Amino acid sequence: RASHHELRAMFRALLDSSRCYHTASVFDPMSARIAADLGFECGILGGSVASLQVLAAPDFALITLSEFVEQATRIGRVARLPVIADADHGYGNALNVMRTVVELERAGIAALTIEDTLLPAQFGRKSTDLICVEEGVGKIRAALEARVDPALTIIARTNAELIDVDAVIQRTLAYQEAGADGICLVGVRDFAHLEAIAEHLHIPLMLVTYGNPQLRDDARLARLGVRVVVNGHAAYFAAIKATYDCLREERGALTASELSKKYTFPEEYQAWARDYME
Amino acid sequence: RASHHELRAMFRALLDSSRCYHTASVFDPMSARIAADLGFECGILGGSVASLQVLAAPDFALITLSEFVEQATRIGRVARLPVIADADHGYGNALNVMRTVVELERAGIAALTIEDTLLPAQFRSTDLICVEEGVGKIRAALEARVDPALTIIARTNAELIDVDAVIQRTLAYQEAGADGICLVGVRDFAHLEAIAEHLHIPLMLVTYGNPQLRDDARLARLGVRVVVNGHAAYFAAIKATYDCLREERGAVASDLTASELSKKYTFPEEYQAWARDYME
Amino acid sequence: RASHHELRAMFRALLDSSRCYHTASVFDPMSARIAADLGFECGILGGSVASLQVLAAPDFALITLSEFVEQATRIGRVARLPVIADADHGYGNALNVMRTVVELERAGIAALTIEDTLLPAQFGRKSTDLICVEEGVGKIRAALEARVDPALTIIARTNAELIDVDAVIQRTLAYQEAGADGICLVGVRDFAHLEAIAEHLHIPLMLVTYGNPQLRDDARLARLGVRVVVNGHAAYFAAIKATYDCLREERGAVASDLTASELSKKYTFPEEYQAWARDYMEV
Amino acid sequence: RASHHELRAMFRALLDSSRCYHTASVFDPMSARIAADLGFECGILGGSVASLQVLAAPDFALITLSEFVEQATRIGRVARLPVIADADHGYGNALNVMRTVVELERAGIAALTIEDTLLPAQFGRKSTDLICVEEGVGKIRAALEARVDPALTIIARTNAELIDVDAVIQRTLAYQEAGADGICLVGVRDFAHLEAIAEHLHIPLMLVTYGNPQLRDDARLARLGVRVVVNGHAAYFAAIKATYDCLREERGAVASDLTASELSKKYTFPEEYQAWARDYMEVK
Ligand SMILES: O=C([O-])C(=O)[O-]
Ligand SMILES: O=C([O-])C(=O)[O-]
Ligand SMILES: O=C([O-])C(=O)[O-]
Ligand SMILES: O=C([O-])C(=O)[O-]
Ligand SMILES: [Mg+2]
Ligand SMILES: [Mg+2]
Ligand SMILES: [Mg+2]
Ligand SMILES: [Mg+2]
Repeated sequence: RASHHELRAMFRALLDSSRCYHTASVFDPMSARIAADLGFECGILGGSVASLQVLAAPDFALITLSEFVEQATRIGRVARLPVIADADHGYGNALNVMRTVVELERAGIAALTIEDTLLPAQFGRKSTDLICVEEGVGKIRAALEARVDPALTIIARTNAELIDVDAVIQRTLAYQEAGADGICLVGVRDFAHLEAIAEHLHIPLMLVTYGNPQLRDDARLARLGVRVVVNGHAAYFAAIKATYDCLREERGALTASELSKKYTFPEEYQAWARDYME
Repeated sequence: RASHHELRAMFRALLDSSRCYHTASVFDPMSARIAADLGFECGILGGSVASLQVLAAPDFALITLSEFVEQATRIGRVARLPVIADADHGYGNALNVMRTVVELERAGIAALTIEDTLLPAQFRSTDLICVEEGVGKIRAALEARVDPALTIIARTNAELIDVDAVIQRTLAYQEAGADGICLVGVRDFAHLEAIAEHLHIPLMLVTYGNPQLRDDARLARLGVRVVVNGHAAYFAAIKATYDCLREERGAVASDLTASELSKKYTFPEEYQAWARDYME
Repeated sequence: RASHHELRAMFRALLDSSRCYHTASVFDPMSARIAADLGFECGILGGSVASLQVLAAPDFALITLSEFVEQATRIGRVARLPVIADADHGYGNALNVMRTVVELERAGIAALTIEDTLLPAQFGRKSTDLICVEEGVGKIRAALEARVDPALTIIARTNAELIDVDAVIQRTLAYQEAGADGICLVGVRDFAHLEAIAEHLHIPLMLVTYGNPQLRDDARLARLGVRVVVNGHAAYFAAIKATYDCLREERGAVASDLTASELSKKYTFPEEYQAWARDYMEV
Repeated sequence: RASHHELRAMFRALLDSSRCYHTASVFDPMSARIAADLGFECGILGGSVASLQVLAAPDFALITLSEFVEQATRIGRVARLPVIADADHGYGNALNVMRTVVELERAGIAALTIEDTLLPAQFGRKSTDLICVEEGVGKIRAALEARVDPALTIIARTNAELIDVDAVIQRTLAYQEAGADGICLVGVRDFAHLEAIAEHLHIPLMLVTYGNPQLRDDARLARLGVRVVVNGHAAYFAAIKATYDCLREERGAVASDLTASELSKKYTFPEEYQAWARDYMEVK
């Protein structure tokens, strides 16, 4: 019964509240139904999980925009809670970002992130790098132009592990001024790190913590402007382990995250990158 | 490194052997990779698991042929064991059948089954199309084939119709040139034995863990090469996802089995309500 | 600028005018942009043409719902005029009909037709018959239930050619009863025929005439309640002929004397599909 | 009748002959059926034409690999002549190239081109810049590794317009050494330009000429190793103009003055895409 637009209103309501919320990992229609049934307030479609499902591949931007959108569209037919799409770098330059936004808003997603990582991996650079802030600003501005339903939330994402706090403040302030509805940060260490970045932000914050034990004080998160916390996709690795255990028993022939990692053939992709990209 | 054609050769080799093999449930790339790691000889992409994956929907012919093919294509990019696709009734009449063969063969599947169930549910029951129509769908499938190593398997339902009629159909399909026969609903080694008698092509059983059919040396002797135990591996995954999120939430979780859980999130009463409302 | 919802308001606003409208054939992004630039009020995405573009195939329900929705989706990204999708039989029973509406409404189309033709062609029966009126009413009800944006127009279509006029009036009334926003008619012979049918409908009418000279009168049509007229897909066949003639001239080959419709039919390989239908679908 | 594999052998036999062949523009199943009926030896699916068909958009790498592949798949269900796919840069880095080859091969294409253009366009940087030759070699070697059917023809494409002859010579030799099956060249000026680049190649050449009148001589081209000429995608433009002409006369509008190509460009909304590039991809 909630439409794509109504789901966007619900998400905005979470953001205007004075609490933060932990996302359920929602990657397909079954998991979306599960999350809603357990009473989760919002979910997240991760780019990493889409890449496991479509391709059994590492999180290397191998999936195409169409493939990511098919995943989102399948979730959008059944989702009764608002779903955030991790939309990587927008699948190209700022013109590709427009299309990312059109496709995902139509798929029925409640909110999406665009991040300023230089993707896909560059020739010879075994470093993960960020695009210049000027490019990043144009991508956020491009995303906001492409939006049709103004209830859609556009979250600018950056990586605070890569760069120093003063560059994170600079970029995130620039994205706020560009019109971002929220700021998403990955790589934040602890509360001192967070307070330094949160100080000059007045739009809601989204945190990708991957179960960081030094960011478990939710009351403190919320009063620093954090509304959404993402801990990762254990629920997907648990499904992979279950499938394996069942088949292994049927046959008579590693943790869950190690098992999921193994089936991405990381060594094969690592050999290709060495042989063709360095 | 094995091509789509080589996997067809490997599957034919199993059918020519003296043994019968038990499929792994293979519904996506991760599962295809797990099945091969575990040493399975062949895999099976069931229409019902595609329906849960794409739609969280019951096994009601709701997925389009393109969706079903998308699932098969994703598998074909990684599969190192031959995989059988359950292709339902071939997604329409005999001319639609030719498209399903073309689509699934290109996606890289090793064998497919075409069943004579009248799908989708007619405005009735689980009926069967006439034997003449079924023969013509099989001849059409075999025509549509390009790679001759591709195995075309003709499927019928034995649970309902009397064994004469099953003997009747399956003989006609054998006559029409099918590479093998797929049987669902066989009761026991006696019932198998009857249908098996006048057949010289490989047999495939969808038993669903039927306890009365567990002798592999004996199924083989009778001409069975492939046994499909079901899709518990898929339910395990749903349960596991549910359990992890339920723990994360601090909610207090069901006492449903992996299968009752899977069925629940298929919303079967909505679909049952719509059928009663719009198709009665 | 105009959103999928605003296009639906425009289409509703046409159906509530006292005027008749002639569709442009809108089959892809470029044709949609052409048709808007020319001032057309609405377009139609025909299933026959989707089948030409996707498959080079006759109009035999060979294309999948997904393929058809992909065509609608492409159009939806550019369309500044409202577009009607010919959704054939809803790609299955009433359960499939519901998916058909969900998919096409999400694609962005302003209106869609569900017809009561028995599809795909069934075994033995060399003619193409209609589902019983009750399966028809169940289909139409399921379509309306599946709709989310109430501004989406759901149109019930039937064939006024084979079955006698009374059987027709019966079907249309039941559809109108069932809650259809409009009726679509194929194979109306003439105004005598139309008037019989128009008489006890009060919901907007749409006509697929195929150029029928007996129905050429717009003021009259509108007074009878017709709001949309589909003349066909000549603009697609013109594209086929232009591609043929350009390549023929680059090659240095002799001219063909087939017309644009003739060339388009030829490239569907109709004889091949016929041999298969005789070989595999007749006793 | 001809399988995807059989089509590749037919393509290879063109390459092995002593003649140059002119592609038909083949962008969907009806056009593939037309080209075959007319007796064309081979066809070409242009990425530019895919962008017009899927998006009504200019050739700006806006189409996804999945969209390109769907176009190529439609064609592959009916093609009776070998079709070359213009695969742009492989839709990302060398690892994306692998997937490009996988998808188009399975689609049933006879041959594909991978170009060393830096794509998509860079924030301010320059839309026609090339990647370094080392990255180009890695992309070519990745395509060749990704190939399953050995009959598939893999062509390394470069742009001779803006870089110097010695640089084209360097890149083409290195793609030849990397094992490319052919070399495709866009932006060749004339026979002297061509002769310099052709001189140290021994694999078949493909030329994208865009009607360049300084390169019209089949015998003379074939003697330099040219096997395939792509003259452009006029046949698509003609199909657009025909649709325009038909609806406009249906409407009662005045006849258009614009050529087929002018009218096709108009409906890509070039000014809109240009304004967006200005506003979002240039320093403020
Ligand atoms: O890709 C992911 O899973 C993410 O960034 O959350
Ligand atoms: O649908 C299924 O899962 C089957 O028949 O194996
Ligand atoms: O398919 C068509 O073109 C129609 O029914 O209008
Ligand atoms: O894109 C094109 O049309 C080409 O590169 O030939
Ligand atoms: Mg991610
Ligand atoms: Mg099944
Ligand atoms: Mg139609
Ligand atoms: Mg190109």
